Amino acid sequence: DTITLPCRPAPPPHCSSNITGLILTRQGANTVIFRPSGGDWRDIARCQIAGTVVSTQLFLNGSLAEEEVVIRSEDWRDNAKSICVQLATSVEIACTGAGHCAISRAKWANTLKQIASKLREQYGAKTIIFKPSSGGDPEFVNHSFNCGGEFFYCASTQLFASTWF
Amino acid sequence: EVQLVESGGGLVQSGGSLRLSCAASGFTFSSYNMNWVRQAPGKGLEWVSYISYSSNTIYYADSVKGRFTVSRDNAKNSLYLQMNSLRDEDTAVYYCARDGAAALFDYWGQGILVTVSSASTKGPSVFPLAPSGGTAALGCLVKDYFPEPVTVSWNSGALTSGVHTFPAVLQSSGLYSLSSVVTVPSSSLGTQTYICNVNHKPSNTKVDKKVEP
Amino acid sequence: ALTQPASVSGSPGQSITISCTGTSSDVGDYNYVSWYQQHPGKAPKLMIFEVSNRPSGVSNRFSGSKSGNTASLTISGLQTEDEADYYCSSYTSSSSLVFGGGTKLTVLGQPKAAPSVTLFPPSSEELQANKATLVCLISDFYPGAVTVAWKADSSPVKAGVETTTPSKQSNNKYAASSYLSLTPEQWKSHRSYSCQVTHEGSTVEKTVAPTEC
Ligand SMILES: *[C@@H]1O[C@H](CO)[C@@H](O)[C@H](O)[C@H]1NC(C)=O
Ligand SMILES: *[C@@H]1O[C@H](CO)[C@@H](O)[C@H](O)[C@H]1NC(C)=O
Repeated sequence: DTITLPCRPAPPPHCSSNITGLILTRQGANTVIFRPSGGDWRDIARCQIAGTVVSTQLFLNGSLAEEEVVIRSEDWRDNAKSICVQLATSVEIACTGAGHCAISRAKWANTLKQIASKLREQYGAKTIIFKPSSGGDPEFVNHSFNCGGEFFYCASTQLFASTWF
Repeated sequence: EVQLVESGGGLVQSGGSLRLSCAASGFTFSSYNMNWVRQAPGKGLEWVSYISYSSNTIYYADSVKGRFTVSRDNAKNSLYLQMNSLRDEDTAVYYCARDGAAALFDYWGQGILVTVSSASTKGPSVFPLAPSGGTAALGCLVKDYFPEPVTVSWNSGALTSGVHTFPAVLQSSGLYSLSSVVTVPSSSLGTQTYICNVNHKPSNTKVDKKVEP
Repeated sequence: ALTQPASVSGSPGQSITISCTGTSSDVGDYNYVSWYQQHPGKAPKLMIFEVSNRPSGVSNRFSGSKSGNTASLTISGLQTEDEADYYCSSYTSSSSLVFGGGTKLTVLGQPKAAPSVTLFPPSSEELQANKATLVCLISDFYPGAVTVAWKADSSPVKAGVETTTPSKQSNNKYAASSYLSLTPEQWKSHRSYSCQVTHEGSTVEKTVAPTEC
């Protein structure tokens, strides 16, 4: 059982990647809502967990954490400062070239769970919600990524939409 | 186990430069943001500065702004605060705190003392405080000495009961002043001579002041 | 920005609450509210964070609450170890970490005692040296928390005042000192000077007149 992300145009099979990290923004009950960050390229460049590929929202082929997920922020109390999320196990996404890329559902849910755990240990014992992007430009509203000099765009909704206690 | 151990501190002169150091252990120093706090002797906590893990987000207090500068080195797991053009108003115990996000501050370092004074060394100037339930109170004011400590006895130690030596206040000039009172029989004033012995080792000084009604 | 009561007292076994008040800035903007305990000469220790949460290891006797503009730290079954200073901290409207004024918790294991006050005028020696110092000495007060004011005839005296923090005596009571530094001219000008010490709401007031030698 898997999650099928649309991607326009069709990413070749050879661009199949490993997801290693994320960037998130914190929105303005014990419910804190996070979105895939729609900030400029500066935040991504300065997360330094981005790694190798030129991607938005997700980081591919990048460096993994040592043991557990580690999250970083330049000010947890300033909503305007992004949170860089670094995983320990990568999430393989295999593109078929039919215009969509596949992710394991169980795998992504466990990833989200661990991220939420680390987020709780930062903001407190609240409810971690993940919602889709906030809009802005088509650049950062979608999971963008560069492969072999081509900049593909994928939809992130199915990844960024769950609730955890 | 999380451990923050601070180094530096001591005497500085009005306008000098001091760099406080804080070594961290027991956690990924490179992941957490950090803070400097300070507390004036007999006053409360005042947040001094904030430094991000990336050292790209630095924040200062209105007072120390322009004069203090925070930094960190992740290679050594170290935080640093550079204090320049130090005022006497910046004399305090400085603490190294770890940012706890919603917890604000969670772990503190032991703290280190920084005393900004311009005084050098001067001997105590001793004055008598003469008296005027059938008891008298007669004292000695020790004024304008640096550095600490001074010690105060009465009649070379004979008079122990009734003595009260107050601690000192550091005036707004880097010089210390304290008092020592003793409560005696009102009848003894015309008989028992009272001398206060003020010893100040820094200046290799000892003064025996005679106090008369 | 955050105001706390200077001092709170209670007996062993009782409960006590410490307040931390503000307005649209700190306690009225976000749930970032922490309570730190500080023992003499030690570092602050996080007792409560996020209004109510308690770090593991801390006794369940500490609790916290918030009521809009008033955070509150409750302690049940007081013991000696509780006797210390307490600070509230919060995050201001404009991203500024702000601490409370600090509040001394005393575990009442002795009866409360009014301060004893002794007020000495400038000595002829000091006057001849072209200086004047009024020495106010307070002692044998418990809890160890006072406030000193100075008056000339009736008008309050702004500058020239240097006061110590209470220091514990050998008898478990506290003492402290105030010094008013004047010129001989202004000393002789006014008709009276008053040192007023406020403790537990009450006030003692001693007077010296330049007329008397
Ligand atoms: C992801 O990482 C694993 C482990 O190194 C590797 O075997 C796999 O081929 C990688 N997949 C991609 C698409 O990079
Ligand atoms: C991620 O690594 C895999 C395996 O080396 C590679 O096939 C893929 O192209 C990488 N992703 C890029 C370059 O976007």
